[PDB]
Amino acid sequence: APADKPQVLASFTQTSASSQNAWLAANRNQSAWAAYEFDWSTDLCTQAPDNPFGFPFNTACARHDFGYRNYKAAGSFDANKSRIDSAFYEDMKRVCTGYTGEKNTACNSTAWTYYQAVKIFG
Ligand SMILES: [Ca+2]
Repeated sequence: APADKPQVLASFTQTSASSQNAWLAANRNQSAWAAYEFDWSTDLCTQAPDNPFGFPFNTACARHDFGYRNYKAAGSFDANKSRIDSAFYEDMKRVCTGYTGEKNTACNSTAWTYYQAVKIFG
């Protein structure tokens, strides 16, 4: 792989919206990154806690699978896990931003439950 693979990988897995956005752009043009042989697979939020209200967390789960699967393959999962989990939480809270009033609170509560689950059983 290219010598700057670690820096690219780090750039796609920060907690900021610009990092999420850089990953989204790459995810939609996977072909441009073939030289890097990233694992782009995801099972979305499979095996996550219940989401009775249906908050749309699939894209957050996808970027979280990207950090886990690619850092595991790089042999540096333990050192980067807590960042990937936090970026997951930040991604979910950006979803919750689109709801206001009571619904915002319900969204944040579901996001915290998702965050806690990967922090403890991830
Ligand atoms: Ca997943």
